[PDB]
Amino acid sequence: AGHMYRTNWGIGHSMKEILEAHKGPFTGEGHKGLYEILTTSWHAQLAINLAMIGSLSIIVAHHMYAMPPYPYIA
Amino acid sequence: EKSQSLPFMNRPALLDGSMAGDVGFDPLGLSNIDDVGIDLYWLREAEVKHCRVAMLAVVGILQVEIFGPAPGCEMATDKCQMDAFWQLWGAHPQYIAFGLIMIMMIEMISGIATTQGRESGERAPGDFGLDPLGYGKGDAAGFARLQAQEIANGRLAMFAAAGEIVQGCTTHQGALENLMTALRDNSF
Amino acid sequence: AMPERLWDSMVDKTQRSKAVPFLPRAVNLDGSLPGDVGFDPFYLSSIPKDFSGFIQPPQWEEKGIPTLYWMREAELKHSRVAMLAWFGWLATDGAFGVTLRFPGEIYSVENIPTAYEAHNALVSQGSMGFLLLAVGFIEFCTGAVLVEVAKGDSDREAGDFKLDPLSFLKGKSEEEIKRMKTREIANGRLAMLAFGGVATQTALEGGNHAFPYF
Amino acid sequence: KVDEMPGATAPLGKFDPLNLATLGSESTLAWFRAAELKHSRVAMLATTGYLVQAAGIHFPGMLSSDVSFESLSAMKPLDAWDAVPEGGKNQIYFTIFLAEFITECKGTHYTKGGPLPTIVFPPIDFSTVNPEQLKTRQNRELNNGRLAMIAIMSFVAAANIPGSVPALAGNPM
Ligand code: CLA
Ligand code: CLA
Ligand SMILES: CC(=O)O[C@H]1CC(C)(C)C(=C=C/C(C)=C/C=C/C(C)=C/C=C/C=C(C)/C=C/C=C(\C)C(=O)C[C@@]23O[C@]2(C)C[C@@H](O)CC3(C)C)[C@](C)(O)C1
Ligand code: KC1
Ligand SMILES: CC1=C(C#C/C(C)=C/C=C/C(C)=C/C=C/C=C(C)/C=C/C=C(C)/C=C/[C@@]23O[C@]2(C)C[C@@H](O)CC3(C)C)C(C)(C)C[C@H](O)C1
Ligand SMILES: CCCCCCCCCCCCO[C@@H]1O[C@H](CO)[C@@H](O[C@H]2O[C@H](CO)[C@@H](O)[C@H](O)[C@H]2O)[C@H](O)[C@H]1O
Repeated sequence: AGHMYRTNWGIGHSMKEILEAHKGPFTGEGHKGLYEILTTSWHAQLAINLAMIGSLSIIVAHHMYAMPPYPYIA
Repeated sequence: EKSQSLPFMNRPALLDGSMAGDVGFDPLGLSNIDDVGIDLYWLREAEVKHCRVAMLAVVGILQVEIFGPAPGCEMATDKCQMDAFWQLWGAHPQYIAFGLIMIMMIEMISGIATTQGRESGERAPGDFGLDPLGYGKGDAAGFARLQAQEIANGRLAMFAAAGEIVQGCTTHQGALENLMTALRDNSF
Repeated sequence: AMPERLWDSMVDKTQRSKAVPFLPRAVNLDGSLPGDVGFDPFYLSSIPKDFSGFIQPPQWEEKGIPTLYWMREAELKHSRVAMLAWFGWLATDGAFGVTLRFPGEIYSVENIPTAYEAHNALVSQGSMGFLLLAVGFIEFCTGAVLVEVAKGDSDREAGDFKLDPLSFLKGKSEEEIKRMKTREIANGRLAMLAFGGVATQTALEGGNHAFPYF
Repeated sequence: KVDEMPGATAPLGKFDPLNLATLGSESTLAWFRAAELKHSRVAMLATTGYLVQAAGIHFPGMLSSDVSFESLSAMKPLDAWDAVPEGGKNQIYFTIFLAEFITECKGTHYTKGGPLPTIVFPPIDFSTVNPEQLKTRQNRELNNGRLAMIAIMSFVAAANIPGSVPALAGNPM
């Protein structure tokens, strides 16, 4: 999965051409502009990140009581 | 215009003809890379080091097989490449990790010199300035031959060193043992 | 259906192919290459894709090989391998009088009775695995040229390597070179089908493994 | 010119019915030239090296440590090849392997117009002799090899297929 993006060698995806291709006839322009947003503002980043990490910690707590991974912990 | 060694294709652009052993053999364009902290200067510093280690490793295998170990070592065995290495480590591992720390001090400093030697172009690739004998205060045409003989023997030693390691771990016999075995089977 | 069809940019509706006179000639075929009778009933030469993409991907840089050029380069390599493989398959079987085998017990008749079981027998031993690495080195050192010609930086003909150690063709008229080249192709074509014959029969339910395989 | 050269003698002259000297370039003909020169010298030594010892010439002493020259009392001369030990059969090839180098590493190769394979170990200078008399000798050298290339093939075919050669099948070999 760490080969899906383009850096210095031609091969790979640019994040900008991905998002800008996604536009339906209900969404209008779709995802245009979300790059400038997510590469010029630290607040927009935390808003995703904290929502994800917080959801992850909830997900983590549900999986450790049902499938206990350590020995003698259950 | 055309590679001397691959005469059907163009000679790579940075292979000037100045380094010893340059016959224009680089079909994949590896001399062209200038990213991730490596290039033709780093690749040549790599190659000369691979040369040197492999030239010492071939003689080091042939020494303790033809004549046995140094005085102070015992319990000699079948192959001298692996079988003696784990054996000595178990016997007295002090001299072997003395060297691993001494190599580690030399390598950390030679790695700084390679990065400092490319920023300011005044360190020749491979050159540590080790010439105590003075071969190099002589003829420039005679010293250019010594540069090419180091590369030519070092390239051949890389196949021989990687040879003797792998067929040592495969047949579990000595390197001269493997040569006489192959002589017997293809007796022809 | 209302765009301009793709049948027109690759079919040339003016002339007809020498082989199969009822089909029109493919656009990239000429009389230029050796061994050419205009034979392409499936219009493969006409596919507008860059087949150098398999070696190097198209996203590396601007670049394009002609489709016809990559085909000729394939067909020569398919010819060369099959001329040696058919010849080498029979020679180790004793089809030319002498059962030609490498010195040593491992490649003798008692361990391998005929060539049909030489691939599976040598694969386990390792001699097969060694030849895979030895070809691998050559292929890598010879397939980078396809890239150069695709960047327009080379004027080398397909399948052309300066391999003429006995100097067959130094100073030969283009008529002499073209005729010789046609021999590489015509004998190569017959040997591609010869090896496909021998490998097929020798693997059905009957069929022997003698010099004649019927 | 194929007729004016060492190897074109009286009873045939230029012998090339299928036109093989024209088949390549001048560098091609020089390769075939010193091939036949080398094919001759191997076959002259093998034809002669066969007659002798088929008659029991028998080096005195031991060939190697236990495989001494009993190889002539019984086995045919086509045999006594595997009877020679491996270290004995090895030196032979490597003296040859070394002799094939000076042959190739001359100042001018032979297909570029250089000299043909000269004597590797004792290099007596051979430059001086009358080149009229030199041309007669290179006809003698090749014709004896032409006859020996046929003769060593006769000696193999007699050892494989009995009765394949009439006035030669009644010979113990
Ligand atoms: C397509 C060609 C081809 C292939 C793939 C094989 C494959 C095989 N042969 Mg075979 N053979 C061939 C042609 C071929 N043969 C021809 C043309 C001859 C007659 C001249 C023979 C004569 C022959 C004998 C006598 C024997 C085999 C045997 C074998 C088997 C083991 C050999 C091995 O492991 O490699 C070991 C050999 C090598 C590693 C040699 C080096 C090969 C190099 C690296 C190939 C690259 C050079 C190539 C010519 C191309 C040049 C470059 C190109 C750009 C022009 C294997 C099944 C043996 C066997 O099992 O018999 C049943 C055996 O005894 N072969
Ligand atoms: C194709 C070449 C050839 C090969 C493969 C062999 C191989 C062999 N010979 Mg043989 N031989 C040859 C040529 C050859 N010979 C010739 C040309 C002669 C002289 C006429 C002899 C005379 C000879 C004798 C007398 C005996 C053998 C024996 C043997 C066997 C043991 C190895 C040995 O001592 O060889 C030694 C080979 C040589 C000394 C000849 C090669 C020397 C090189 C080519 C330099 C040429 C020397 C000289 C300038 C030319 C003289 C030839 C002519 C003018 C008389 C071995 C199988 C012995 C054996 O085991 O018997 C079965 C044995 O008794 N050979
Ligand atoms: C047991 C062991 O250890 O080893 C094993 C290893 C392994 C790998 C498993 C084995 C295998 C697999 C092998 C060897 C597979 C090989 C397969 C191969 C080589 C298959 C060629 C097909 C060629 C065709 C179909 C040509 C058709 C030709 C056609 C359809 C035409 O129309 C020709 C023609 O139209 C032209 C073009 C125009 C005219 O001028 C002439 C006509 C009109 C007639 C073996 C063999 O089992 C041995
Ligand atoms: C049996 C093999 C056969 C294949 C394999 C094949 C394939 C394609 N045909 Mg085709 N074909 C026939 C045979 C075959 N066609 C026959 C008998 C008819 C008459 C009934 C026929 C009719 C049309 C029309 C009217 C169009 C057309 C096209 C393409 C197109 C490219 C698509 C693209 O990549 O955009 C592809 C891949 C279109 C074109 O050129 O433009 C869009 C177009 O309008 N075809
Ligand atoms: C910080 C710094 C730098 C740096 C750096 C870095 C990252 C330096 C790190 C260097 C590093 C990490 C060097 C490893 C060597 C490993 C070796 C030699 C292993 C040999 C192993 C051998 C020969 C064989 C091993 C065996 O396992 C085998 C094969 C079989 C097994 O049965 C057992 C044995 C033991 C027999 C730069 C780059 C210079 C830039 C800057 O300037 C300064
Ligand atoms: C064992 C299998 C049985 C099959 C036997 C088949 C016989 C082989 C055919 C013999 C032809 C070979 O003979 C060779 O022919 C080629 C091409 O025609 C000629 O080719 C050469 O001369 C011809 C003139 O004819 C020139 O046009 C050409 O430029 C030149 O390369 C050679 O001068 C000749 O030496």
